[PDB]
Amino acid sequence: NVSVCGLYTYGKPVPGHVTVSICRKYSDASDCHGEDSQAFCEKFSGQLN
Amino acid sequence: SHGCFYQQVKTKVFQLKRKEYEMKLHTEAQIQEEGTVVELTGRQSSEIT
Ligand SMILES: *[C@@H]1O[C@H](CO)[C@@H](O)[C@H](O)[C@H]1NC(C)=O
Repeated sequence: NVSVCGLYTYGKPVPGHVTVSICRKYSDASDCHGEDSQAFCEKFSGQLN
Repeated sequence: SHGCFYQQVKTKVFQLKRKEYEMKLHTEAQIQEEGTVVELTGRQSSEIT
């Protein structure tokens, strides 16, 4: 389970088109001209209520 | 009919590093008007030198 919100004063939320992502780095082997351990991840999308 | 199914696949999803050598390619041509599922694990000889 994972969740993301957005407030500022007196907890008044704001509506927006969120674009969250969740990735991992297997072994921080320092790029080798092919991303710094940018290993597979499912990104997501949606609107805030 | 009078042909096949053709396809191009992006190899960057595989990230061919950290010990990667062989890879199998299974199939499943399910013939219509026949409950016949004849597979064929062809070209399990595709390589990365
Ligand atoms: C994760 O969501 C499910 C939804 O049914 C819930 O039962 C479960 O308790 C949630 N996890 C926590 C730590 O509350």
